[PDB]
Amino acid sequence: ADEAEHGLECPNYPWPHEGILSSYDHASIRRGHQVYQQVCASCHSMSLISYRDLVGVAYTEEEAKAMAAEIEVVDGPNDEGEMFTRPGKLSDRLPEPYSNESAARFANGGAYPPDLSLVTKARHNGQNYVFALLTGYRDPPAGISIREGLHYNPYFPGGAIAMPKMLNDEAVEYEDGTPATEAQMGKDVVSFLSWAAEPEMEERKLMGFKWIFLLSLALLQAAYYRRLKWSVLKSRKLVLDVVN
Amino acid sequence: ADEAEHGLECPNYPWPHEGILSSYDHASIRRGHQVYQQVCASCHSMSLISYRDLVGVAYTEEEAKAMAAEIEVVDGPNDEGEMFTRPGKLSDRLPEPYSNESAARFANGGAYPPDLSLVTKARHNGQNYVFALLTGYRDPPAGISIREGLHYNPYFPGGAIAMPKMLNDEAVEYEDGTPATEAQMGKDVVSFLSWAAEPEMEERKLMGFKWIFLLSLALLQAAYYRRLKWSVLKSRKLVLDVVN
Amino acid sequence: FEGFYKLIMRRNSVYVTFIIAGAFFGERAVDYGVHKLWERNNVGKRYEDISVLGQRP
Amino acid sequence: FEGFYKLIMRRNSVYVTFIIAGAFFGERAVDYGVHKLWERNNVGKRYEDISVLGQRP
Amino acid sequence: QPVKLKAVVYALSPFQQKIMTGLWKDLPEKIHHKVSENWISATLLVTPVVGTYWYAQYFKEQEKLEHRF
Amino acid sequence: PVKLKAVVYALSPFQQKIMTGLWKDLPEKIHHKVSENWISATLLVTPVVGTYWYAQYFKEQEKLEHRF
Amino acid sequence: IDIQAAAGWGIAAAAGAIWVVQPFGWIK
Amino acid sequence: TIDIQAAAGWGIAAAAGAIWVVQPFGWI
Ligand code: HEM
Ligand code: HEM
Repeated sequence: ADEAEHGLECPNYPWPHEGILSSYDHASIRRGHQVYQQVCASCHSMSLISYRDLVGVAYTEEEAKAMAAEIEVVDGPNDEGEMFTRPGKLSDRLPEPYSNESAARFANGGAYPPDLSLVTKARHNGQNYVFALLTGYRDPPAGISIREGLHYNPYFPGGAIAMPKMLNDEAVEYEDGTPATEAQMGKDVVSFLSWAAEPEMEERKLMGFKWIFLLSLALLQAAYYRRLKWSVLKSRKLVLDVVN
Repeated sequence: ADEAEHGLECPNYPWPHEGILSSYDHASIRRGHQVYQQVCASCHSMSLISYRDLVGVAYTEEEAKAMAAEIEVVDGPNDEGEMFTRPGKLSDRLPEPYSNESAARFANGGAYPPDLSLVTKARHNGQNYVFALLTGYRDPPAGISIREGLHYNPYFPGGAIAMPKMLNDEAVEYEDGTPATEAQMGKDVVSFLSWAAEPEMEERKLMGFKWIFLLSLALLQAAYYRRLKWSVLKSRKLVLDVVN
Repeated sequence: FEGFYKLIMRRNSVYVTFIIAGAFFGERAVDYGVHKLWERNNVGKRYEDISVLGQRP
Repeated sequence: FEGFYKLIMRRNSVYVTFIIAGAFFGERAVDYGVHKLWERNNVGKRYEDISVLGQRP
Repeated sequence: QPVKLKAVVYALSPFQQKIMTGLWKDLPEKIHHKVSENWISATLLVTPVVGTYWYAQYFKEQEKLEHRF
Repeated sequence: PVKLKAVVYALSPFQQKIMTGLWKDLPEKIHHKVSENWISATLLVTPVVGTYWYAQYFKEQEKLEHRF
Repeated sequence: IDIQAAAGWGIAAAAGAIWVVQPFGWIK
Repeated sequence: TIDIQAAAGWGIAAAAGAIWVVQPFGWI
C-alpha cells in the first residue's frame, strides 16, 4: 500500500571488504561458496561464474578441478551426431538448476529465482539487502495476512516473497570448523556473492590508491608549473597615464 | 593429372531468366519446388527459405499455409517448461533433414550435403553447373576406378562424388502434367534454386533498365551543360605579342 | 500556354515547381513504360499465368 | 641543486632519460609501497591465509 | 584592428621570485573577501534547494502518519 | 600576380551552337589520335597480349604431354 | 514581390512534400 | 663534433624508453 510497497530499509553492516584499502575475506568467500552449492544452487543460477574463477580466490587448481569433475556437462555432437555427457572442466560455467525460465517458474509456484551472479550490484544497497532479506524472515504485523505459498519478509518490497526461509541453523557444515548459524552463513554467502558481482574489486582498489596518490603529486607540480610561468605576468608593474 | 582436379567444364544453357529483361518462369519455379520437396529435401536443407517466401511467386497464401501445416516444428517452452511440436506457419523456415552437421555426414558416408539456398551463387557458373552435374552421371573414362560409395561425375571436381544419381525419370509427379523426364526435372529444379539464391532478381532488373535509361538522358543534358558553360572559353580569340 | 510559360522562366519558384512536377511525372511514365515492355517480353512466365495456381493437392 | 643541474639538466637527451628512469623507478617504488600497506591492512584475509586451503574432499 | 597603447611595464624573471608561498598569504582576508562579496549569491542558491527539500520531507512525514491506523 | 598583356574577345554561350562541334572534323580527330598514340598503344597491349598467349600455349603443351 | 514570392515558394514546398511523400490515398 | 654526441644521447633515451614501455625482464 504505502510503506510495504517499497519494503523495510536494510541497515549498514560493516563488511570486511568495505574501506579504501580493504580486501575480501577469502576464507569467508570459500565458506560462502559451500553455502551456495549446498543451499542456493538447487534453485538459483550463477551463469557468469566459471570453475576457473575460484582458482586463486577460494580454491586451489586441483580443488577446482575435482569440483568440476563432480558434475555432468552436456557436449557434442559426436562423430555419429548425438549429444553426450562428459565431466565438467575448469572452463565450464557453474551448472543451472533448471532447463529454462519457464521450468524455474513451474518449480517455484510461478516465481523465478533470479540469477545471483550480479545480485549485489542489481539491487539498491545490495550487500546489506541480501543479508537483511535472508536473515529477515519473521511474523507479519498485526492485520496483515500472507497468501499460502508465500512467506512474510519485510525487506522484500510488498512483504510477500516466494522464497521460503532457507538459512535454518546448521543448514550447512563448514570445512574449517565455524559454527554455521543463520547469521554466519548469511555473512559468508554475501561475501561470496559480492565477490561474484565484482571479482575485480581488489585489483581496482590497489590501482585507485596508487594513481590518486600519483596524480595528487602531479597536481602539486602542475600548480607550481602554472605559477612559475605566470609569475612574470602576475608580479609585473604596469604604469599608465589615466587616473579616473 | 590436373584435368580431373578441376572438373569437366559445364556448358552454357539458355536459361529463361537470362537476359537484361527476362523474368523467372514461375511455373517452372513451382515445379522445381515439388522436385525439391520429393527428392532433394530428404538430405538437403534450404535454411534461408521460408514458406512465406513462396507466396506470390509460385504458390498462393492458402497453398503455402496448408503446406507449412503438414510439417512439425519444435516450439516452446510451454508454461510447464517443456518443449512441444506444432504445425508449421508461414513464418517457419523449410525443415532441416538432419539435426546437425555431424549427423548429416554420418547418414551420407561422411560427406556433407551442402545447403542449397545459395548454391547457384556459391559455384562458378552456378546455374549451368548445377544442371550439368545433376544430369551428368555417366561411366568413368577407361583407366579410372571409383572407390566404393562414390559415383563418377566429370563435372564434379576430382570426378568422384558422394551424391548418388537421384534425378531419374518419373521420380516426381507433376501437377501440371508435363513429363517428369530427367532433363525436365533438372531444368525445373535449377530454376527453383536460381530463384532461391536471387529472389530479388526481377525487382533488381526492372530498376536497372529504368535508371540506366534515365541516367543516360542525364548524361546528354550534362554534356550539353558543360559544353554550353565552356563555350565562351573554347571559342574565344586570344591575341598576344609573342611569336616564338 | 503563354501564362504558365511566361511564369516558368520569370520566377524561379515556378521553375522549381515545374522541375518537381516533371520529375514526378517523368519518373512514373518511365516506370509504366518499362513494366509494359517487361510484360510483353515475359508472356506466360508470371505467377498469375500458372495453370495449377490454387490446387496444391 | 646546481651540482645536480650540471650532470643531468645540461643536455635534454640526458634529462629525458632522467624522466624515463624516474617514471620507471618511481612507479615501481609506489607499487611496492601500496602493496605493503594493503598487506598490513588486511592481515589474515588473503587466499594464502585460508586454513583448509588444499584440503577439500 | 590593433589598439594603440602607451604604457611602461616592468617585469621580473620567474626564477627570481617565490612561486608558492603566495597561496597562503593573508589567508584570513581572502576568506573574508569570499564571504563578504558572495553571501547574497550563496543564499540565493542554497535557500531554495534546502527549503524545498525540507518541505518535501515534512510533507512525506505527515502524509505517512495520516495513512497510519 | 603576373603582369599579362593580351586582348580577349568572347562570345555569349547563347549565340553559338553547343553540340555540333563534337562530330566536326572527325577524320582529323581520328587521324590525330592514332598517329600520336599508336606507339603508346603498342607498348601497352603487346606485353599483356604476348604474355597471355604464351601462358595459354604453355598450358596446352603441359596438358598434352601429361596425357597417354 | 514579397507576398508573391512567398506564395510561390509555399507552393513549391507543398508540391515537393507531395512529391517526396506520396500519400495517394490519404485524401480521405 | 656534437651531432654524434646528440645521436648517442638520443639513442640511450630511445633504448631506455623501449625498456620502459615494454618491460621484457622475463624475456631477458
Ligand atoms: C541461501 C540460499 C539462497 C539465497 C542466498 C538466495 C538469494 C535470493 C535473492 C538475492 C533473491 C532476490 C530477491 C529479490 O529479488 O529482491 C531471491 C529470490 C527468490 N529465491 Fe532465492 N536464494 C536462496 C535459495 C533459494 C531456494 C532454495 C529457493 C527455492 C526452494 C529459492 C527461490 C527463490 C524465489 C522463488 C525467489 C523470488 C521470490 C519473489 O520474487 O517473490 N531461493 N533469492
Ligand atoms: C534433385 C535432388 C538434389 C539436388 C539438386 C542436389 C544438389 C546438390 C549439389 C548442388 C551439390 C554440391 C555439388 C558440389 O559440391 O559442387 C550436392 C552434393 C551432395 N549431395 Fe545433393 N542434391 C540432391 C539430392 C541429394 C540426395 C537425394 C542425396 C543423398 C541421398 C544427396 C547427397 C549429397 C552429398 C553427400 C553431396 C556431397 C557430395 C560430395 O561432397 O562429394 N543429394 N547435391
